[PDB]
Amino acid sequence: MVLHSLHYLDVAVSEPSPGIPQFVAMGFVDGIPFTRYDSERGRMEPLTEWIKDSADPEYWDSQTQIGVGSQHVYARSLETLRERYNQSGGLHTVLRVYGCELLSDGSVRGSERFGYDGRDFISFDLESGRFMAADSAAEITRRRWEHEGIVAERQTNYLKHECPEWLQKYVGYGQKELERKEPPDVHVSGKEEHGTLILSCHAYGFYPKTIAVNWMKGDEIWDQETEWGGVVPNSDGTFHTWARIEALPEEREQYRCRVEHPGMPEPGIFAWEP
Amino acid sequence: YMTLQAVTF
Amino acid sequence: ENLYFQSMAGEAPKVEVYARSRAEEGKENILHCFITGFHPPKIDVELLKNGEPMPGVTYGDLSFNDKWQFQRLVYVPFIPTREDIFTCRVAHSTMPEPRSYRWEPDF
Ligand SMILES: [Cl-]
Ligand SMILES: [Mg+2]
Repeated sequence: MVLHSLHYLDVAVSEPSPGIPQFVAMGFVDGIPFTRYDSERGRMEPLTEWIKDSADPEYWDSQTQIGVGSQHVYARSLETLRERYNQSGGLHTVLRVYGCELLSDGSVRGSERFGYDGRDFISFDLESGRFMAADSAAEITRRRWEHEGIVAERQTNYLKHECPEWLQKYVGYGQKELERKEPPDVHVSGKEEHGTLILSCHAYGFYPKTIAVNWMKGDEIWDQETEWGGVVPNSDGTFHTWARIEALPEEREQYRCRVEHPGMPEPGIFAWEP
Repeated sequence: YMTLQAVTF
Repeated sequence: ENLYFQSMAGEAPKVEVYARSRAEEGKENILHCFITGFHPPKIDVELLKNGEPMPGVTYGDLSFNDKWQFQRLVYVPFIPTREDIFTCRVAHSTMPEPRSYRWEPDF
């Protein structure tokens, strides 16, 4: 089971537009954003108090250099693929997710995945240990990267050794924030329109992201008729979600919502209270 | 620790 | 080969509209618009109270999912009322017209 995760999302665009710099690299610990580089500011900077108070100057400085290097590599990568796919100019995007997970058995998973204009380009995983090309333009990259095993050795040492060592440092630094449990505030709402009552069970303000939200109809579970929203983010670092159902107005009182969360003394039960 | 620079395609 | 590749079909955004907390009249709250599923990453977003732009709009960081689809959280302080219509209006390349998503009040 995954216990902790360190990952970075890189977004590089060929054409800056409002609210999209040329390059942004963001770091997450257990999903929580904690560090950021962008081509406007030109510096790695802390997004949490805990990494600010635990980091030193050389931490920010050393990562600035890689962010600057990555920015320039992506500019070159964007021109390479445009020329390779003989594409139109204008807006193109290279995305990269990479990082590691620490499992309950003490073991490490890691990977690096790149995307181009919304599809798989090339990917790497510690399980298989070789670059996978999604199409024939990526095959050219795969061949160059596999030469003398050089890039696969750097990726492996980073994802298998450096990444989990730094994850363990950050888990310490962030222990308080990471460990906390705020339970949901649950409410059921009811729009009784078109002859057809719609019933929504909303869980507000919960951390972490794991939650069970299930509609009941008498003694039955009602998934067949249930629709769930995503588990989506609040501005304050907590989560929101909802399970919905359609009911006849007459039978509205047969239905109740069950919600379990780690911050819960016990599983809770909720109904429409007009 | 963001020290895995992108490699050019 | 002599091949000329076309960018590929855009994906139109999906929009979830939700408050931080259950609406209570006169109690300050946060209206969220979570925009997902879209390619390419350019969107225009407005948060409207009776068709008028709500003051203090904040937009979060651009991220993306396993399918490389972009997502963004846009949010603003508000006081929910029964009389007023709160909408998230979203424009994208793939969309011939901008589209409004109404906050269904959770009073
Ligand atoms: Cl990952
Ligand atoms: Mg895609």
